[PDB]
Amino acid sequence: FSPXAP
Amino acid sequence: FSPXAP
Amino acid sequence: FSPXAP
Amino acid sequence: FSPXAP
Amino acid sequence: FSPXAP
Amino acid sequence: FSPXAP
Amino acid sequence: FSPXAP
Amino acid sequence: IPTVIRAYDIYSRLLKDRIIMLGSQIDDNVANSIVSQLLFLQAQDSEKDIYLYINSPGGSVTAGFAIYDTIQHIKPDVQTICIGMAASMGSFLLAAGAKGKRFALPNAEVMIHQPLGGAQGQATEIEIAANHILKTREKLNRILSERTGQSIEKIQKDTDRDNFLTAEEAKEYGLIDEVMVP
Amino acid sequence: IPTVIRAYDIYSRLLKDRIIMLGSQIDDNVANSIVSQLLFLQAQDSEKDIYLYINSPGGSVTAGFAIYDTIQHIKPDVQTICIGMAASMGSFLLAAGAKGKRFALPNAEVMIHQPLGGAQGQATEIEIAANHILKTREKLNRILSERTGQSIEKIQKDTDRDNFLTAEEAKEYGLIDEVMVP
Amino acid sequence: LIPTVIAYDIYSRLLKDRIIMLGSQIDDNVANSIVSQLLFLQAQDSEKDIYLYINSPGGSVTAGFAIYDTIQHIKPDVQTICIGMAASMGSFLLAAGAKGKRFALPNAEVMIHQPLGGAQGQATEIEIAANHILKTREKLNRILSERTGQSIEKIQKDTDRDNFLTAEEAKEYGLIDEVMVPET
Amino acid sequence: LIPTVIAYDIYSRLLKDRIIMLGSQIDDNVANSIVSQLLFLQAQDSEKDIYLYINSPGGSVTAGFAIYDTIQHIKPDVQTICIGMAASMGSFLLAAGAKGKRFALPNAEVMIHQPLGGAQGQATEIEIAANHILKTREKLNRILSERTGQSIEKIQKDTDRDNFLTAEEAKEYGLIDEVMVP
Amino acid sequence: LIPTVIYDIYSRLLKDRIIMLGSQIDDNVANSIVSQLLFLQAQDSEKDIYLYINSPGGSVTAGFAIYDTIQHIKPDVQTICIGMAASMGSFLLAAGAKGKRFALPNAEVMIHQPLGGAQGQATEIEIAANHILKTREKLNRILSERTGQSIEKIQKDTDRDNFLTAEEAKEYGLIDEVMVPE
Amino acid sequence: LIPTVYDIYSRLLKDRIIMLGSQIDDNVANSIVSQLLFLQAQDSEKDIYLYINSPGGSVTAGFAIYDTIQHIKPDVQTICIGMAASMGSFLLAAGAKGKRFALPNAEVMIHQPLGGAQGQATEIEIAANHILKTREKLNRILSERTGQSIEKIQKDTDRDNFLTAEEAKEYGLIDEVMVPE
Amino acid sequence: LIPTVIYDIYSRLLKDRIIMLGSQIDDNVANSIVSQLLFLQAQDSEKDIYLYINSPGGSVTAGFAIYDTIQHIKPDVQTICIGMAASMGSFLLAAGAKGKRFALPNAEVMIHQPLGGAQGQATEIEIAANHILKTREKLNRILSERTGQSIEKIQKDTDRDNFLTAEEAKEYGLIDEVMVP
Amino acid sequence: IPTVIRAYDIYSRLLKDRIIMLGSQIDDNVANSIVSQLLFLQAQDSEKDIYLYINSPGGSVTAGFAIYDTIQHIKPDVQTICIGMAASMGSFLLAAGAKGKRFALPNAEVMIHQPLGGAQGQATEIEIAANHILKTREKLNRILSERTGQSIEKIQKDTDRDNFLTAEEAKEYGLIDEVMVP
Amino acid sequence: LIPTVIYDIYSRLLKDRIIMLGSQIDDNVANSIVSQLLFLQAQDSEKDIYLYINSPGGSVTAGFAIYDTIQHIKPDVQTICIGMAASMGSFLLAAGAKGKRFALPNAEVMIHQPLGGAQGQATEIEIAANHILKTREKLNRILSERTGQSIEKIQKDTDRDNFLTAEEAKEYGLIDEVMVPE
Amino acid sequence: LIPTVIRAYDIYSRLLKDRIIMLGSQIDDNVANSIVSQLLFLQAQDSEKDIYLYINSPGGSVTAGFAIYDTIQHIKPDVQTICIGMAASMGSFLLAAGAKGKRFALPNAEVMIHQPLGGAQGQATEIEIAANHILKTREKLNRILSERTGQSIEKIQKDTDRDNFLTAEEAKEYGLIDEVMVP
Amino acid sequence: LIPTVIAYDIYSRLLKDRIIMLGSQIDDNVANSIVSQLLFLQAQDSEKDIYLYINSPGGSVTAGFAIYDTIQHIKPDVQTICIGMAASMGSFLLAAGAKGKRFALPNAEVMIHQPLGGAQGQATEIEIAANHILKTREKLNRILSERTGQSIEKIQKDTDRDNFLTAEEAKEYGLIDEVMVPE
Repeated sequence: FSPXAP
Repeated sequence: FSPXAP
Repeated sequence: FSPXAP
Repeated sequence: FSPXAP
Repeated sequence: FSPXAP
Repeated sequence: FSPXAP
Repeated sequence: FSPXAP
Repeated sequence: IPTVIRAYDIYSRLLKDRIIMLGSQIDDNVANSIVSQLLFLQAQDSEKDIYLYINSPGGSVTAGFAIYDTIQHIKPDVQTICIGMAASMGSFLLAAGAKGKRFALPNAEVMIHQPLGGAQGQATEIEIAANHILKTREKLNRILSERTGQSIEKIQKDTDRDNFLTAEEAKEYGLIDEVMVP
Repeated sequence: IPTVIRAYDIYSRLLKDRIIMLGSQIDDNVANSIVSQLLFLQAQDSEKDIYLYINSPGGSVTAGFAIYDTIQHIKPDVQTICIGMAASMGSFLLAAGAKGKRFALPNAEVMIHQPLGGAQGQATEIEIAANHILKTREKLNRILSERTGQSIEKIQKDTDRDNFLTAEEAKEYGLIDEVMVP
Repeated sequence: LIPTVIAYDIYSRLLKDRIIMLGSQIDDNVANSIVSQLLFLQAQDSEKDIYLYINSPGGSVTAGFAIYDTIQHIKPDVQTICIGMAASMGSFLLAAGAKGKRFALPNAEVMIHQPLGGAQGQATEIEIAANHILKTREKLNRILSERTGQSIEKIQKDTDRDNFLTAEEAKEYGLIDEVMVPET
Repeated sequence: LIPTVIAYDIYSRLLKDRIIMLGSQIDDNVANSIVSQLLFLQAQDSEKDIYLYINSPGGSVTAGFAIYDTIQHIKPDVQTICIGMAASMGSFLLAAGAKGKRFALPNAEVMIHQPLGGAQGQATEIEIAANHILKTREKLNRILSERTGQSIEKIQKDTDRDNFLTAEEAKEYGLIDEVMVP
Repeated sequence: LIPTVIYDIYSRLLKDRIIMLGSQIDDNVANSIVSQLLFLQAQDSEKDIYLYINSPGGSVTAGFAIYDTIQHIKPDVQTICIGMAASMGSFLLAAGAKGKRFALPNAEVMIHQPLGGAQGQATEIEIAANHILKTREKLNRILSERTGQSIEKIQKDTDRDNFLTAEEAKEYGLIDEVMVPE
Repeated sequence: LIPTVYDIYSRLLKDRIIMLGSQIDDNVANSIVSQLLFLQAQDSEKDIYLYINSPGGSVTAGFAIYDTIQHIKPDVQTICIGMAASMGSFLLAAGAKGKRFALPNAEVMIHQPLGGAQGQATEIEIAANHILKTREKLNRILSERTGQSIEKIQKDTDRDNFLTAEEAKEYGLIDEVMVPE
Repeated sequence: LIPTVIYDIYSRLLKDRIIMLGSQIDDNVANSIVSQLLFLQAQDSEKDIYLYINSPGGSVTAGFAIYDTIQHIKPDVQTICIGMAASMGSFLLAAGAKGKRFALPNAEVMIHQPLGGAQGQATEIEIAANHILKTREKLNRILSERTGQSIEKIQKDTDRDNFLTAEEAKEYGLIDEVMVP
Repeated sequence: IPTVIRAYDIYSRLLKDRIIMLGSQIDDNVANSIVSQLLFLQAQDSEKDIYLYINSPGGSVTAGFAIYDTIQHIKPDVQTICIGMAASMGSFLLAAGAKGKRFALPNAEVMIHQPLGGAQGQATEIEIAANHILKTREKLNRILSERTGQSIEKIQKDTDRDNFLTAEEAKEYGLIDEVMVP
Repeated sequence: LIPTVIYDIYSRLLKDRIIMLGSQIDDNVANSIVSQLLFLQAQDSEKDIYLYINSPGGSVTAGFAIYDTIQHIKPDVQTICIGMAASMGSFLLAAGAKGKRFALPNAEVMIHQPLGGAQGQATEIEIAANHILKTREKLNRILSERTGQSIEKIQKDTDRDNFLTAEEAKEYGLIDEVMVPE
Repeated sequence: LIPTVIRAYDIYSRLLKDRIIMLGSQIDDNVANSIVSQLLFLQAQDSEKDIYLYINSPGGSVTAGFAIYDTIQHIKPDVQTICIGMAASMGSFLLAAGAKGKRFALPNAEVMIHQPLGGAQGQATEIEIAANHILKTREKLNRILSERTGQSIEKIQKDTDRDNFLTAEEAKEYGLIDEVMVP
Repeated sequence: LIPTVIAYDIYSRLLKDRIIMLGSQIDDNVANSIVSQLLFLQAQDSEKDIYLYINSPGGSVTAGFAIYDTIQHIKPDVQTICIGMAASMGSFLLAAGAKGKRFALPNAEVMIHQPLGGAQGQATEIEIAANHILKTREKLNRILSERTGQSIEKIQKDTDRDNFLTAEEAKEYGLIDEVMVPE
């Protein structure tokens, strides 16, 4: 899940 | 159940 | 239960 | 249980 | 069981 | 399943 | 299974 | 089961007035009891009517035939009254009552269908079992034809699957003579 | 079950005063007993009221109709008194009492809903079972319309899901005539 | 519940008129009861007929032979009447009634077949069990030959598999004497 | 074995002196028996007190209300005596005795709590079940408020979880009138 | 089979004011014992009753129904331990009239803390724990009164299963005498 | 064990052979669908061969396979070995016209769909209507694939109906009985 | 059925002061036997009672309820072993009035140490072990008194299942006589 | 599961071409796998379409929402293709595909209905569970309204009971964009 | 564990055109054997295949999948019975290329009629019976062709379990040679 | 089957290569052992780069949960938490345990908080010990949740008395997460 | 599934850095694995520390002693770290780590109690089983006395029932040397 998680 | 049975 | 039943 | 119940 | 019970 | 998926 | 399948 | 007051259970009290209650599945125990009751009542009085009340999903065909044959054998007329439901062998017994004296209550259900069974083992054993249940069905259909006035061919078609009848439809079919109205 | 002293179990002692207790699920056994009790009481006295006390979650519809049809058939008025709960076929029997003589105690619960059932097998078998339970529902709804004064359309809507009524609401609905106050 | 008549349960009331009901599977308990009833009835009256009503799928062969041997031993004639079904050891007992006094109702079923059993363990144990059930079958077949008038060879062939008979066929076979027809 | 006195079983002998023993879980069968006993005793004598001894962990709310409504309906006063334990619907029935005539023995336990139940199926079905049990709780709380003198708000808070009371605490709460001292 | 005398043997003993507690203590057993005690007091409020105890114990609340009934009634209740009195069984042994608590020489008496259970949310476990700890305080207090031992000593001596001979039970104050044979 | 050469089934898949040798459920359908899609992606023109020995199973799982067969560009030949019953016989009939085969001793069985319904009358009604619609859909497609009328399919599937390979050919479920050289 | 005489057969025997212990010894059986003994003493404090024993044993505490009642009441209780008296059954056989303990010739008597069990913490197991060892000491002591054998010999002879003939039981001091026909 | 030859199981080989197969009940394990596959595919290529093939009777709503939220979160369009059946949460995911890229094969079945669940315990606990599943239903209905263009009121009515749609009907309803014809 | 050679042992044998049928015949086993036969034909359409049989039999239709594949492919399939070939196992043994059917000296061959089962309506039992009787006719006809025995003799000899030695199987025509050791 | 991607990785192992840990099940000792091992491995590989813990879990063992919790707080890297689907009970506790500013939920994710569950059977004294233990466990959970959310201990106690279901947005308002991850 | 890193399963990857994970009930299988791991690590390097992570409700005493005796036998120091819970034989092994190198994370639970078992049969058999478990308890208490510095009498009293300790209490008791606090 990026950005920002990765 | 009479009449007629008894 | 009377009256009235019995 | 009496008295009083009977 | 008497005496003493009955 | 292409066209169109792939 | 051929002929004919393959 | 309540007692009434001589001290009788309620079913025994009804049996004193020549009423037999068939209120369960039909098995050998139930058939043995009903047969014994019919024989007792005939011995007490060979002329007075007997009343068989039926609320039954059916059961054993041979047990059912023990009752059926006893009904036809004894001298007294046996009236049949369907309350609730008469299904399968239950509906067969309903139809077995004295002609003119087969009744159903207005919301009673009657169901007719083909016999059920099973078979396991060698091909030859399955063949024997199949032939047996097909003969059993022919026997039931023949008697039901005689008792209803419907053809064997029509009974065969109408029992291929579960066939639910209202009391009025059962009367039209010839399974009963009258709907017992309040 | 206690005995009272003639030596009667408590239920048999109540039956002597024309009281029938329906305090369980409705199945064939229970229906057979209740039917037998109703017939016995009519034979004893064709004019005096019978009192049917109902605390029941319901049960078999056909067993229920055995009781229903017997109530309507016999000459005596059958008063119905709901204590605790009358649900499903139990509430149907409550509504079946003599008009003006259907009661509930103040904290008694009445529940109405559509019939329940089940079917497994071939499409055609499922079709037969579906048609049967839909006809059963139509029959229940029609009678409930006659007994309550509500339209068939309203009964259909109000029984689509479990519908719990207070005694007072059951009276407003037409399922009973009076809430029996102390 | 078994109903009461007036105080007799219905079966006890029938026993008073010398009627015995065999309305179940045949096991040791049932045989013990039937044997006791037969002995009681003989003691009451050694000359009057007894009536044995049979609706039974059969059961234990040894229990069946307790009944069979008691029937043949006592002085009174034992009439047999098949209602519903007499299968296996049930049909054997039907055939065991006094000659001329074996009946079936018209829609009654009679079934004859070879005895059933089971054996597990060492080869020698299986051999013993096999020899035992084969001897049991020979004994049943021999007696059935005597009671029906059919040859042993024919009984053997006709009982190899389940063989279902109508009342009328049972009469033709010699298992019963008469089909009990309704007057009506 | 339940002992015999001379021929009465011990409970039947107590029933002769207008004592009813509620010594089990409350279900439909138990309620039917208790209701029948109450009706029998009123019919025997409409003026003399009845004594209901309670040792019960509770049970069905509707079965409990069958008993409750019968107590309030009949003419005789029903004294309640808690021996051992009165929990849940058991404590509700203890509180339902005639005012001034509700007792507990000194080491008896009384427990009050909210009703328990279950719901399974579609969202709408769960909603119906939730609404029903919440209405049932409101009804119980209202009556318990009337019988104890406590506010509905306090009853709600005090029954949120299992709440165990001594006999003395039950008296202070208003569930009973007196601790029966030796 | 329980033998008959010309009464079943227990009923014959009850005629001479002997009650047999020969099983686990549950609600059914307590209801019977309580009923027997009340019956015997009603027959004769002055003559001693004899309670024979061979019991591994059971329900504490059921036990307290019996205990409170013993203390309530006018007659002295003698207790005699035969075989074993454990847990709530030993509590009831100690509850007999002072001077009239006995054990046979090879009888076993066992004392220990109450057993129970708790499942669910932390708050629920807390309520259950507080309840069983209060129950233990109540038992210990009464046992202190009945034996002459301190509450602190009872607490220590019941921490685990503690088996006593008849002679040790006498030294402890649970019984008054070991019943020696002539 | 399944022998290795590739496991034997994977080795056959390399030559565009798919083996349906079990009850039809969602897992089996997912595998067969994936195999069909893979084979089309490898070569959109070459025939695929679906060998069928199956007592049938889930109708919806069966339709996942059926619709995938009709969707992809390659012809899918069907060969019944042993038995094709119920949804298995439906899939046999779904092969490319002219390229549906059964071995001489293979059994084909046709019958109506099976199911269940429990609950309120209204719920039973919904379930009944659903399975009756499902049967209409099966019968319609089987009519198109065999040349038999809908009325005849309805009558012939009322109960279990066992066909020889030769009878299956006469019925229009297959095109040829595959005889040995 | 238990047959009737005109009493059920056991009740008819109880009328002649015969008690039948024909099962496992549990609390129910002990309560019945104790009640019978008390009833018979109340009827007649001087006439002998006869306790027939065919029992594989059972609960030690239930057994001691019977034992202590026998020793407490005024009448002599004769014991007769038919079939088998094992474990607590053989203890009760030995508990009959001295000179009036019998076994039929083919009756079996078996003596052994008490059986039990324990689960939980070490300290709980210790308590259970101490309890059953004390129970065994109590049984052995009384059996020493009733037979004339030393405690040391009883301990050794009950370490495992020890089966005795009627004649051996007499030699051991468990009974006084073999009842010959 | 067959292997293709680098050695891939057939599903892994399809995943290489950005195809995810949802061919089972939706539970936490399945959702975790699908979510992981979606995240992997986005990381591999943030611009190319993903294809989610759906043959599923549904399952856990929360597991379903893990997949739903991941679909909406990632940059690539997710095409949805119903083969066989998409029921309950399966049909919700079908409708969740990129607008214009939701497909069903012609004989595929789509079924929509209200969420199912269960609740046991105290009144208050049942209330909490009921409120939760009613909120869950509102959330599902709102999103389904947004994804189909149907009103919330119509979605509510059309999901009250099991509602089976053909592919063509699903397109008319707005659950898919096209029936994929051969 | 199945040992490995440097292949699992069965795969190593398959490399030399040996197939092992060492279990009950079901759909899984048939699918594997059929696949092996097809693979071996594709590798080399002229070289013999060797089918080793140690099997109690199983599914008739699974057996026919194997049978028809053997007859269809170009290579000769030799059959070798080790241990036991019973029922459908003995049918497959007889199905090997003429002149190339073997049994080891202590191998057992058993022939008998097919086994099955049927439950339900008379009509359903009839269909099942007809099906298994047709299946038996088909097996008997082919076995007649493969052995040279008449259909009438096969029918009689398979009525019950019929155990043959290897030598008897050769005399019967089920195999061509007993494979004796050098 | 769990699919493979191509080095040949199962999908979870492929995610672990990018510092993503999936907590997609009930929390027991086995799951905790795996997650703890993954956290330690990732710290050893790189003590500075963020880790991402994806949570879809109904909860489970409190002690297993604390093995994970204490490992998160011990290691140097920030652990981001992302709730997908559901975080209930100890699952919601771990969600709240992520690095401040880096706790997320997807918009339709469910978060549920409640008091710990357990059981005890036996002697009064044993029940007392078990009760004291679970009440201390609850105090410990509530205190930490107070620190992580900014809510008072008294409010946490009241709000966890029964099952309390929160939307992602409500979880943010409560202080259990920092942001709803919007598309 | 246990993830893979690149080819090692995660536990095997930790074992490469001399970390052993005891994350389950202690039975013969687990003991055999742990013993084998300890022996392998000593053979690789007889001087470098080993790290034993413990999250365990305990289990078999004899299996536990297989691990204990192996720890004391080998040349390397074995550090012990309690995460989550160390109960019963688990807490015994925690205390068995090299002096100065026994740790617990701050929210870890440690529980001590007396051994559990069972006995069925003849009085003499029950006596033998009772004597055996009492001897086993004496042996455990003696060693725990040596490892903690507490008297045997105090250990006996404190293990009579289930006794739950916080990490800080475990340190005060002498079961561990330090609470491992986070930076």
